[PDB]
Amino acid sequence: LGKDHEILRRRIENGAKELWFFLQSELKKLKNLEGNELQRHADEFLLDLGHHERSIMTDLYYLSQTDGAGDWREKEAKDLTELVQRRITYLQNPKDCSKAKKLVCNINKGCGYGCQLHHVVYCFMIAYGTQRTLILESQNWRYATGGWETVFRPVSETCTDRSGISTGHWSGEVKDKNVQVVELPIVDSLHPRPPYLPLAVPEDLADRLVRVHGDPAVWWVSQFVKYLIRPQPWLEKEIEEATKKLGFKHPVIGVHVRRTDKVGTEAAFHPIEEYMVHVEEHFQLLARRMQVDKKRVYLATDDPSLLKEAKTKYPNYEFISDNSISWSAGLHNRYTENSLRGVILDIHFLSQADFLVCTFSSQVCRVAYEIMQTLHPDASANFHSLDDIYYFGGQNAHNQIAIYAHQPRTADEIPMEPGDIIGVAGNHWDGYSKGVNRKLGRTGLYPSYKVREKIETVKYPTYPEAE
Amino acid sequence: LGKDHEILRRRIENGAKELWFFLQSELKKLKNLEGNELQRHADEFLLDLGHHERSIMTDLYYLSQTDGAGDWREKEAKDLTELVQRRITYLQNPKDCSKAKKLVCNINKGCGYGCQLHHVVYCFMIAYGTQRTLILESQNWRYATGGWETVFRPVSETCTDRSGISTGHWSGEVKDKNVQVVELPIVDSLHPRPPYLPLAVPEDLADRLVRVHGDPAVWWVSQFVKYLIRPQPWLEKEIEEATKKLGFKHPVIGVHVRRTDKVGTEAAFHPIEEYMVHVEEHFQLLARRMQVDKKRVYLATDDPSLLKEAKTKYPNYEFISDNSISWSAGLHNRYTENSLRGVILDIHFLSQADFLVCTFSSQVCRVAYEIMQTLHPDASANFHSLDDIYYFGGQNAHNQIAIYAHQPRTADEIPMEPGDIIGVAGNHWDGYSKGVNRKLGRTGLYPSYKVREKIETVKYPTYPEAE
Ligand SMILES: CC(=O)N[C@@H]1[C@@H](O)[C@H](O[C@@H]2O[C@H](CO[C@H]3O[C@H](CO)[C@@H](O)[C@H](O)[C@@H]3O)[C@@H](O)[C@H](O[C@H]3O[C@H](CO)[C@@H](O)[C@H](O)[C@@H]3O[C@@H]3O[C@H](CO)[C@@H](O)[C@H](O)[C@H]3NC(C)=O)[C@@H]2O)[C@@H](CO)O[C@H]1O
Ligand SMILES: Nc1nc2c(ncn2[C@@H]2O[C@H](COP(=O)(O)OP(=O)(O)O)[C@@H](O)[C@H]2O)c(=O)[nH]1
Ligand SMILES: Nc1nc2c(ncn2[C@@H]2O[C@H](COP(=O)(O)OP(=O)(O)O)[C@@H](O)[C@H]2O)c(=O)[nH]1
Repeated sequence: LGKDHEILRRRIENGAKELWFFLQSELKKLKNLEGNELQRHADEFLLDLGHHERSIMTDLYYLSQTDGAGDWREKEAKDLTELVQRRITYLQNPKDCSKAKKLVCNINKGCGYGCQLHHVVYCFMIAYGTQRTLILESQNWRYATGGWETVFRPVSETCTDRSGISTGHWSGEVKDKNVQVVELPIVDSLHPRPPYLPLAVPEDLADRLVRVHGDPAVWWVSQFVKYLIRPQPWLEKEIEEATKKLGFKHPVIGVHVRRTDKVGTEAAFHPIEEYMVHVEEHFQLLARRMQVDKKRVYLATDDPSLLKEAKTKYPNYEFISDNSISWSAGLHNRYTENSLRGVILDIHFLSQADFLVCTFSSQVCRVAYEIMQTLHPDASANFHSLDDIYYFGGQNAHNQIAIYAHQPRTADEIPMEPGDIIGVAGNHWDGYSKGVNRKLGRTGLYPSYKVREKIETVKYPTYPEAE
Repeated sequence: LGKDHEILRRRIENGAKELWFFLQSELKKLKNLEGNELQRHADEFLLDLGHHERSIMTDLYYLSQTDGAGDWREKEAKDLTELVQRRITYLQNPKDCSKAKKLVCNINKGCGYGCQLHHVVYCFMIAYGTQRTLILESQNWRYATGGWETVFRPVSETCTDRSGISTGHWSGEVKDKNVQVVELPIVDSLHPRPPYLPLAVPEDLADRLVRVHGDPAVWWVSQFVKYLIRPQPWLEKEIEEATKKLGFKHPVIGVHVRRTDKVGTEAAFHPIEEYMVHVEEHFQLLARRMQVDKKRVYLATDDPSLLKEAKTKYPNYEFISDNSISWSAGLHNRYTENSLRGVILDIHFLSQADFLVCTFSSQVCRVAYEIMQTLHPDASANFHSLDDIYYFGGQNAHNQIAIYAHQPRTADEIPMEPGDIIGVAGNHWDGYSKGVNRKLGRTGLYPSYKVREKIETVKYPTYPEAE
């Protein structure tokens, strides 16, 4: 056993104890306070708690690194990426294009870019599970009528032709076993649904993945995103240039303020302070472990009036942003090639950030979060969403398992017994989550710490000839 | 890397987050409450926090065990114990008694048993550091005129004769290099003081000790206590007998309520509820990890009237206590052979307990704490003292090092910069400790989590001839 590992574990153990002493002590005093005097000490209480908590969280990070834990996790996460990408490449490049089995996907989903991109990932996962090579029809793309290869490398190097001796619409893996080319519709109307869907992970990879990653469902998704967004040489250049011109350097926290048409339809308005309290909170955390030259925030928004307001309210923050891209995100100009390349860059610099604050209700932020997973080993915790937790549009039921019994204090809370299956709908970022105890058919609130993630696996193809 | 280790590490990391979310949420609500409504929600808050906190502490225990950590820690602590015990035996048993160098200790220190026993340990440790065999003059012992061998095996099997060609009082290890027999006074008057004192640990053992133990200073002390309290055969039997007769079985929490003459002179009165709130708290922690048939408490006190009061107020508790021993511990009868074996037995069963609640100001509880260290690997945390932190009467200055900067909010608090040496005076068990910033000569309070234990080492004999 490692000496540093033991010293850290004990320091974490003690930090929780001294925190518990501190909580009981100050709360006992708080019960005897009123009005103005109450609020001052309550605020001072929260101030001391923040540092105390971040001190514990810092040691928890150090524990995830000592005695080669960081080095090993980096190596193992590398092999998993290499392994999966190896299989996808093998699958995508058959020797004979005319005789390979193909699954056709059309990009023109009536929605934004992130929603459109996730439809392709959804297509890619099924083709992987069904041992079919992906053919992507991308003409008349609303962001770039030229097609997919306007910005990204083609999904295949040997088989982009869609021909085949038998073609039909999707009817199931078994029924379509003798159809060479299968046309896949969008997931919103898919019938029947196959097992090769989120949030399930490959049977053969689950054990290795959980050992490494804190949310293996996103990593499995991210591997298909990594492959898709292989840039054209000119796109790779534009990224490198924008990086230099914007002064993009670490440490930097990415922020995505989605507004315009999202407000009122799929999400709500969120003031700049709502995002920034978590940025400053995380910057305080980083300062506990490293020298912070400047507090950098890469702002990505479809509200161009925001950047000036952000600079004013936060003078000690260097905001890295391309305000002309924010204008390209406008509604009248959204579906053009220039706006497409703008959001691609915004997502890129968002994913490169050391931390990501946003609303996960927006498809835009979810992509940057997923791409972030391909850049670090187990980057699953490096975010804070203002509303929704992570999901994937069209996923199978996200389920948790109750580990501690809960008795409802109000009618808004549901009771839980250990073993009960809880269908989670989100986290309220206040200690409680909302869901339904499937056992009782009751929907309500419950303590977030009293449940546990139920990881699902699916018997995927392992593509051993890819080695 | 171990799979369970990572799952636990992630759970602990997340559990702290959800606690922080829970804290910020509920505290914001409390700022708008007064009087009865405030205290109701505040007390309900504390209840949720208690369970929430203990869940994290449970995971920390599970983390200290997975992937062979328990087996390895036990083996390494076994080797350390065996090694030290191996070395002590060699020192105490020279072939030629008349020619061996000896350190003579007189047991009749004007104080209680724990203080008297600790005086011998103080004597024993110096004899170890100076490569002298310990000679213990124990006749006219206030507890047993027969001497040390009334209850315990003699410290030596070959050399208990104090004869020697040269004898003199303590003047320092260097000056006494050619004095065969050196008479050691009590630590309260020792001049000059040698380095072989608490809380310093042997140089050659520090690396293995820190890897295993959370407070190696106590473990080093316990090794000399373990050797000393080897029981005479009649005592060894009675120990086994008392176990059966009392129904002593695990799980059990030991409690030591020292009163009578201690109040007003060296400590204060403490109600039974003061002890019992921590028992119930720790039993709830144990209940999270094991089946608890009955809540067992081994009560040890010199107040025999207490057991009735304790049984009354806590009907669902099984109180294991020998009320006649509490009576034998009475003031008029305290210094007799029967009372001696009573406190020896109380200390024994206290050390056997899974947890220890008491006042560390009493020498009695400190012994039970020290003996506990010889029964488990790193049993240093299985306690809660109502007043003093652990100390050893006559120790060199207990020092800590500030690791986080503190700015005084009041005048009662001291400022701290990282690296500052803080001479600690105690822990208030409320988030704050009391001490002196040696750098500034300022004494006051400071957050307990912002400091770190400064471990001290001292070149001690390796005693290779023993292996
Ligand atoms: C050889 C032998 O056994 N000598 C005993 C002698 O040591 C006892 O004195 C007590 O020693 C402890 C420990 O002292 C060490 O650590 C101290 C930390 O400051 C150093 O200053 C010192 O040099 C040693 O390294 C002291 O903590 C005790 O003082 C506490 O209790 C007395 C009352 O008896 C009180 O007046 C003091 O102010 C102090 O109070 C404690 O303070 C802490 C923090 O504020 C509280 O959490 C805790 O509740 C308080 N405890 C109590 C009991 O009030 C002693 O000086 C001596 C015991 O009387 O017996 C000798 O045999
Ligand atoms: N460049 C840029 N474009 C954005 C930003 N926010 C929204 N947009 C545009 O608005 C579209 C929103 O569509 P979508 O990706 O499906 O995600 P949604 O926010 O959940 O509707 C994006 O595709 C962009 O074209 C932003 O921060 N930067
Ligand atoms: N059997 C028994 N004796 C006790 C107990 N508490 C105190 N005594 C007696 O009181 C003495 C106190 O002396 P000492 O060990 O130096 O510790 P201190 O006076 O509490 O600091 C002990 O040695 C016992 O003889 C107890 O709980 N059980």
